[PDB]
Amino acid sequence: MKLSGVELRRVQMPLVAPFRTSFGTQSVRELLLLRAVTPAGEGWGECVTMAGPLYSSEYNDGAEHVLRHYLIPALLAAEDITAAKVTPLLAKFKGHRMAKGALEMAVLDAELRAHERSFAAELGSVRDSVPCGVSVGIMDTIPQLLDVVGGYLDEGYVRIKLKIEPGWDVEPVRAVRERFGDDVLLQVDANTAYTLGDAPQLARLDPFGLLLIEQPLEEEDVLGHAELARRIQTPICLDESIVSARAAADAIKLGAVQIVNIKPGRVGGYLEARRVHDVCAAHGIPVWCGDMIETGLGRAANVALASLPNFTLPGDTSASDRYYKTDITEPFVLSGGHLPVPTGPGLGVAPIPELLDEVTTAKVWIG
Amino acid sequence: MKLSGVELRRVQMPLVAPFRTSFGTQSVRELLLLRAVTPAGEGWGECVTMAGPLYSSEYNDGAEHVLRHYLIPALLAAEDITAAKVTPLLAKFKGHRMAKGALEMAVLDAELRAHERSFAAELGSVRDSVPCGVSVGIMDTIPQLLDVVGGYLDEGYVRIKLKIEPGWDVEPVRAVRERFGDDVLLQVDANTAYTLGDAPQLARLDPFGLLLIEQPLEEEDVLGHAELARRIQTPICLDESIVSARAAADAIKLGAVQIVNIKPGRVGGYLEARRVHDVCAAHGIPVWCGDMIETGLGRAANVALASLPNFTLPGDTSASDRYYKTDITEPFVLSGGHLPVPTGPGLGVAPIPELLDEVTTAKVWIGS
Amino acid sequence: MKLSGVELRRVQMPLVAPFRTSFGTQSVRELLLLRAVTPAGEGWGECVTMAGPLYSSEYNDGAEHVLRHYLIPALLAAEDITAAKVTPLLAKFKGHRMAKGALEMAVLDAELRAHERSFAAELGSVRDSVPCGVSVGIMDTIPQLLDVVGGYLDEGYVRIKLKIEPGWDVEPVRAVRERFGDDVLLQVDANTAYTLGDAPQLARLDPFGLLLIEQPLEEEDVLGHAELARRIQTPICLDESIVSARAAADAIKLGAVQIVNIKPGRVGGYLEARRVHDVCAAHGIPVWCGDMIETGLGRAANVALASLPNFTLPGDTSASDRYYKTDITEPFVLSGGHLPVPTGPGLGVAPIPELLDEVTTAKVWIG
Amino acid sequence: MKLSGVELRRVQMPLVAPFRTSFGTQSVRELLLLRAVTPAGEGWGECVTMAGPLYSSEYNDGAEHVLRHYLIPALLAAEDITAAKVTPLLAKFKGHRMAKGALEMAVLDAELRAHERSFAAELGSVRDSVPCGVSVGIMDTIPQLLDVVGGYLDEGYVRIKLKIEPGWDVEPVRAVRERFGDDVLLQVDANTAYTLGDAPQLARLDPFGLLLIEQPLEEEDVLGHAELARRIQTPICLDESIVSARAAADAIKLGAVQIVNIKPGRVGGYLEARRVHDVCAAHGIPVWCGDMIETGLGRAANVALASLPNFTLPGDTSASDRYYKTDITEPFVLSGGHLPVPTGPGLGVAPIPELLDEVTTAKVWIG
Ligand SMILES: CC(=O)N[C@@H](Cc1ccccc1)C(=O)O
Ligand SMILES: CC(=O)N[C@@H](Cc1ccccc1)C(=O)O
Ligand SMILES: CC(=O)N[C@@H](Cc1ccccc1)C(=O)O
Ligand SMILES: CC(=O)N[C@@H](Cc1ccccc1)C(=O)O
Ligand SMILES: [Mg+2]
Ligand SMILES: [Mg+2]
Ligand SMILES: [Mg+2]
Ligand SMILES: [Mg+2]
Repeated sequence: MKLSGVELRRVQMPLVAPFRTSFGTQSVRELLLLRAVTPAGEGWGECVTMAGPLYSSEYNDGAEHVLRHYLIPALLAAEDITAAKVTPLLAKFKGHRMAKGALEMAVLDAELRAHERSFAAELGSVRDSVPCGVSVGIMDTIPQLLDVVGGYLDEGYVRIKLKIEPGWDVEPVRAVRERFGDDVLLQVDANTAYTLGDAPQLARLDPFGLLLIEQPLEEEDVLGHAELARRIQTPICLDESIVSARAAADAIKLGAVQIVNIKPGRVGGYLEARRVHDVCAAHGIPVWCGDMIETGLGRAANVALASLPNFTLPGDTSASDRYYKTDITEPFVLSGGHLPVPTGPGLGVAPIPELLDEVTTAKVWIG
Repeated sequence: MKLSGVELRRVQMPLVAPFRTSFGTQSVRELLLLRAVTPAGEGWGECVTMAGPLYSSEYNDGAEHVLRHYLIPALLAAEDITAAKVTPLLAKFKGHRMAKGALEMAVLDAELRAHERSFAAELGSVRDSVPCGVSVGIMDTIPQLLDVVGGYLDEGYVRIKLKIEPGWDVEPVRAVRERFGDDVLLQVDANTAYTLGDAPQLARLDPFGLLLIEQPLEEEDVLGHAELARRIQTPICLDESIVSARAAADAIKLGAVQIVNIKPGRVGGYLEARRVHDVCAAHGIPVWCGDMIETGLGRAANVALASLPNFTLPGDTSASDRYYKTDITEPFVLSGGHLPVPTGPGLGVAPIPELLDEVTTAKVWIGS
Repeated sequence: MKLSGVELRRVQMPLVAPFRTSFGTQSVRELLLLRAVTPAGEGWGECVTMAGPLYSSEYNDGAEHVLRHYLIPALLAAEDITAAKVTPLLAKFKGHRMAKGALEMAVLDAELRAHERSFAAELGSVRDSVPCGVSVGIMDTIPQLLDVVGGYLDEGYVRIKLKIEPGWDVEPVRAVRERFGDDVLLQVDANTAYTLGDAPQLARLDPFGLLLIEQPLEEEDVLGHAELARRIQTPICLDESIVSARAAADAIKLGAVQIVNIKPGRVGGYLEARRVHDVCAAHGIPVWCGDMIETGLGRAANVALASLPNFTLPGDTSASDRYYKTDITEPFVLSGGHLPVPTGPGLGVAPIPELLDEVTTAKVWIG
Repeated sequence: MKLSGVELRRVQMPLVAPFRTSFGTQSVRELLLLRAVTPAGEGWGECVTMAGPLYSSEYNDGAEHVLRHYLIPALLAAEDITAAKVTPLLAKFKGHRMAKGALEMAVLDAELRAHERSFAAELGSVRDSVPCGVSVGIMDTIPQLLDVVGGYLDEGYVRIKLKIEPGWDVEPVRAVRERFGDDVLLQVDANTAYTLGDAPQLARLDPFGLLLIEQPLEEEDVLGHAELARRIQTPICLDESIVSARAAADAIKLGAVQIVNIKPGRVGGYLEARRVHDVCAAHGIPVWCGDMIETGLGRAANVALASLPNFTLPGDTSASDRYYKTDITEPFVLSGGHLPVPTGPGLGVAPIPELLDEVTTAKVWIG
């Protein structure tokens, strides 16, 4: 394809309830969307950056700037483009994985629409729907946490993940176990909030049968996680540290991880995400699909990815209404604890123009 | 896509010159081809078995049988099929990777034709052509070997691989180095002909600067290779042992391998092959494309596979005329030491009906 | 000490000769300078970013944005600032190490000036001058390389470093050895241009007695370097991979590095740089001081840093005129192959206001 | 700074209550103090030796002799002097770390006073007060132990350390746990009193949830401690073995230690101590500040050191009145379980001349 241009938009979508993590509290989701335009048709991408660099070094204004001044111009200057060629065309730019992933996603959506092929088919889907868990934030009190968890369990979510941080770990876990029992699939996520010195506190999670503890230590501390896995019984899962398939392989060989959370944007796109999946499967490491509170666009791509064979644990791809009263696409609706994999060409969904215009704060054409 | 049926044919194609390996001499290539038929269109697969179980346990009649009685029926019984779903549909059947790979190849060719998409685009090609080496058989004498190698070097092949076995290793290598010099890319391939007890003989290859030695020990002896790598300077490459992406990861972690030969049929198909490629790349292990003397059909798929980013050494996908006077497809022709990656839908090539009929020995229809 | 504000300036300084590396060619140095203002006085910092993200993910506009919107406001909101506290005050922001380092540098310069204390004394200097090498770019031809190298050797530089890349490695090295002999201190630097599959080409450097090969593989590939070190005789040095003292310790323990290049901006500042020095010294790993074509400001801080006890190989801190016809501070002048360690308070140099104004392209006050 | 001379004094300070360890009972603290005199002003150091070589090979008369005949003359012969240059000026003398450390401390106090800079600022303090534990000696009976511990807990000490030895380990620990409960921070210290053959006895401490067991085996037996860590659940802490940052790195790599007690005199001074802190932090090893029953002078320097970022467990820097009815400086007073980090120049404290004269037993001038 020849890329004619890309429209970049900033969108703001209010959340149904505030979402608190060890790095802070979010009440509105601000994001960047991309519309890649080729002579044949268009494709949509979604950046998973947030407003500030609190989860990783990338953030919305930074992703916008790098897309406008470096990444989109490199793609416009090439003759033929394909999604696979996006990686070597952008390889001279270090990092900026989320931005590159978004751009790749838009290119891939346009390419696959031209071949009348779904994301699911391109990625190697083996099932038509996927079981979905839910990620539950840090709360002000224990009774408020139990109400929220009970609510998600009644809606049919198959697994519960709790955000944890120092001063909110063992108690919320103990309380969820006391109230809802030992058969609920339960896990925790620290988003880098601990150090190796906290190993005795994290070992106090041992009796509760957690599936995993996700990213207890900082992003760059892979050996620290391997040392941590020698001191605790709960399996380690990595999120932030898994920036590439090579990073996954390294972490696996060092003993730092037993389960991997795959987030396509974090690894530089859906094509790298499939490679992470395949590296993990080859080492016997189960994977599950992460969530960055995406719109229906990212959600649809994630649901497709999550239908791959080594996604053997429930992902964080919850229904649209877990986060948004009104999505910009046709919404994802939970049915028997599952979401259906989209069947149309490309992502299988597209923004509803009037809904997208209501939440658009800015736009620019790069061409 | 519903599979309506598959035609299986047996083909016999005379080779331009006999091809001798440590497991014997071949003057005719006998193979199984598969034509998958769907309501929308057809796709071709090619099985890389030989007549008897000399390279691996699988062989032509065996592959034919398992395809007819187990693998094709399991696909005919499914409602919608995709090339990815072939693996879980056939997982209850142990082994038979080359047979499964052929079937997957045919399904993939048909699927991708329906989307007007090339094998290269599906697999993640980043280049439009690939540099090609050649594999050179065991000869009766040294002067005959040097003639053949000189000939391939004049045709523009960028790398030479020599078949070796006890009684034909160090001397042919020394002679090729003496006659053509130290700048030729050179490697050797034993096809499992040594044991760990031969480590001193294989260490005598050390001074010749070989890129690699391919599969010195038996298929199942991964630890033996890692022990061998501690006793010799030439990098170990595995072929027969690499049956899967998991096998590649295991061998890598054990220190048994530094470069991997990928053959899609040997690993159960092009989709597993891409996974092998990706596993290897994630560990810093270069890969190159192996060759099983395929027709233009397999050759086309191989050339597309060889255009992926971690194929950083020249493969064995030589021109059609290295093996066959006349191929059953449009032939691959060497140009500046390279072959072009096919651009059409699916494989980008298809059999020429009159040429295919001339070499068909037997045919059978399975399904409706 | 409270921070009153920070002035940020963009500067453009023409190079005396273009400088080519595996990631491209530079003829003008564009940089960000910081003037921190406190009630105790002013201090100067220098960011080592370039215009685009080619050496690392950080670049001038991105560093500027993050300093203005996140980092400088976090320091302005603090009740007490001391250079040591800058790190925990900015720890909530992920990455942006060069930006953080620049800000820390300016804070430190102001703080040390108030105490009439030099950078050298603060960092733990044990000597009054340091031996200096020179970094030599990729050239169009071999005879041009040998002319440049001969010229640096006549000026009295004690060590030669050659930029290398595929197609310019073994030949330039062989030629320098053939022309100038085996007693010249010689090393190479790839800036991440090779892969592990290139181990045979890099092993062809073995006979030439190189001090080291610097950063042959990509930034995130630590295990790859440890494998590389088992296949080649030339000691491995890391630059880009060494992002922190913790990264250094990890790389050392994994066998990935024998010598460490310390660049203070790359690790998030002079205080982390001293920690990298001390971690390396504790493991018996020599260090040397890297260079990012800094003005006299950065150069002065680097020369002080390079006077620490475990800096036992010559650094890349060349004389000012190796890069700039006219520096913005008093220039560093080579004498007997050495540069003198500055003796005044803080950095021991400051910009000459008229020279700085001539090269300033933009200025903003953040208060 | 040229050193004009040093006054060395011997001091004897009665303890409020005798303090029994596995190596014997102390009722009076005998120590060496140093007053370094430069043309600008003076600085105080404190040697942590005891009267005889029971804790380590160094003792008061030996430290005094080496200071007088080797160490102080080497510094007086040097034209240019800084605290950082003390190490290479004394490096030709093997060992005598506590003596070297005391001399470095005095030099540093004078240097920093001339720059109007606190120990805290020089070392890299990130907080203004530190939480303080207490070390409790071996008693004749269990009820006497429980009385003493209950008394320290009522005063607000945040952690209890028990001295242990064969015949006084499991029982005192069990009793403290039965009386005061599982939430008290509790650890033990053997001062080298066990052998690897006592692993079964030390494993009987496993059920009591101790933070650590400090130096169970002899000083030089690093591999023995790593073996011991495989046989017991209580984390191993080293004191006597950690004689340098390099020693710490070695012990960490061998698996011999999980937490490190830092004592500045033991490692050859406050500047080495900061290196130990930084080496440990880079390996994920928490540190805590040890106590050698110093006067207010050492105590002030320790409190500053204990305010560094990786001091994440409570130290043994108890209030002055834990040991001494009357200190020679302004006393450290516990407030809410914390001591305040001094804010003046240098140590931030100096001896009260009349109090110092009351406890001085001998004085000499070296000049
Ligand atoms: C669903 C969820 O927990 N997402 C992120 C955290 C996150 C929080 C806020 C905004 C985006 C992502 C995680 O898995 O770490
Ligand atoms: C081209 C070549 O040497 N191919 C096989 C040998 C072979 C020939 C024919 C049939 C099967 C295998 C190998 O690499 O082992
Ligand atoms: C002096 C030198 O070689 N500097 C950098 C490269 C560099 C060039 C230009 C600007 C910044 C960095 C290095 O050591 O990687
Ligand atoms: C406070 C304490 O227990 N100090 C020493 C013991 C000691 C007692 C008397 C004099 C010096 C050291 C230790 O931690 O080993
Ligand atoms: Mg997470
Ligand atoms: Mg082979
Ligand atoms: Mg460099
Ligand atoms: Mg002790």
